[PDB]
Amino acid sequence: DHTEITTDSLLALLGSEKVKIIDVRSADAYNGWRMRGEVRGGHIKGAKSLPAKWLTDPEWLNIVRFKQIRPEDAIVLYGYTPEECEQTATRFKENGYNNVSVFHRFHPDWTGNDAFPMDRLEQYNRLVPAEWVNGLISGEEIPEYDNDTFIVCHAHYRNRDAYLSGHIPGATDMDTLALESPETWNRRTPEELKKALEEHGITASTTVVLYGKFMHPDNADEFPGSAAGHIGAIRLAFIMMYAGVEDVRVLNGGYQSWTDAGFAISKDDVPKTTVPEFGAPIPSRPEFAVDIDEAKEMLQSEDSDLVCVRSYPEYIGEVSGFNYIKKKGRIPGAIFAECGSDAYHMENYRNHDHTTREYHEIEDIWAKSGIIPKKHLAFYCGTGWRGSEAWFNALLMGWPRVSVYDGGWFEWSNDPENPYETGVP
Ligand SMILES: */[SH]=c1/[nH]cc(C[C@@H](C(=O)O)[N+](C)(C)C)[nH]1
Ligand SMILES: [Br-]
Ligand SMILES: [Cl-]
Ligand SMILES: [Mg+2]
Repeated sequence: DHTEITTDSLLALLGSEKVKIIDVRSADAYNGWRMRGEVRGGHIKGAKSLPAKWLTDPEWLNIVRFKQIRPEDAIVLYGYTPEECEQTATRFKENGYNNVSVFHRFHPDWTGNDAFPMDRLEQYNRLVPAEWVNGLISGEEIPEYDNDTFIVCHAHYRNRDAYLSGHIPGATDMDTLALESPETWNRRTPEELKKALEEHGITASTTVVLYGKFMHPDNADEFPGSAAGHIGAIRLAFIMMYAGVEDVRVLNGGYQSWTDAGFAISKDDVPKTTVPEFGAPIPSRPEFAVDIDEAKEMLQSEDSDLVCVRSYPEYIGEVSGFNYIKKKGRIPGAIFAECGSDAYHMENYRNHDHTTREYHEIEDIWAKSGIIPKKHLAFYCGTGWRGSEAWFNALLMGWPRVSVYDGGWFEWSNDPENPYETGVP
């Protein structure tokens, strides 16, 4: 039936390839959130992330095999309690994984003893869990927060129904058109950004928690981006951090994470409180956004490289990805980092619950193509949405020189004098 591994045995196996240490806690605890008040947040060094809440996913066995977890591997599960990994161990044993052990002493033994190595997402407090947002709006004391004023922002693209059909209590909505211009789909000018943030009640010293709602985008609609709300949320996070909002948060997973926790929702139309001054020059961090001239300079630079976060059909020129762009092709010289199925999904950068994919798997995929934190990188896609999320992931890992090429394929292909390749490489 069972098998236990002690702290002594597990420590002498952290480098072994045939053992797979599996963290069954939440992805937010995996990244470094001290969800139980532990003195050290994060995961055991070398652990893979497989939250036990995914056991209800009928694709659980495919998620396991997409993580290269093979039946001949020595499975080592752990969590906050050994009872957390019991239903996952049985789930493995019935599917042919006969070598399955459970590590009992991750908390407080492994966490409360510095001799045991742990790892965490370097900027994890920017990727907040649902419990953190609940305590924030409830006035309760929470870690990783020490501010007076905050604003929860529900993001969407010309679809206020996404906000009115159910949102977080006290939350105000923000159309993506408040921060990006429809003529270029780039960030707005500083004066427009200053005026837009003030009429939403955002100052430079205001903590902004951003999130969106996944509403199953279909490529047959007029505005599929009106259903990819959480992508626009991270897209708005990049713009605010570019503008100068010093403390910007993102609810990991979006509206799905709020309802999964079981918290109350509101359907009210909360009015916007206005603030008279933003209080900081815009943009305060202009290095986060590059334009077309510097993007062309980064292609020929040995120190730089562009990252194409688009789908494979767009990359080979089969489709343009959008119903308002007609030219198909790819920018020559960029490194391909596939986002997923189409222009409104991020399968390769997300779990099924829309939380950010295990960042180690993101680093390993990026590393195989030469995408490393030593370079100055500018992520881009069609118009900057999918590139903003890829940039946010690299920002969360503490990469020192990452940016977004706002123009993307939209601005690039609009100039006939700009080159582009097509077809399979
Ligand atoms: S990178 C690309 N993927 C989605 C979006 C949003 C886009 C759309 O809805 O097509 N705009 C909101 C119009 C910019 N950008
Ligand atoms: Br989304
Ligand atoms: Cl491209
Ligand atoms: Mg743009």
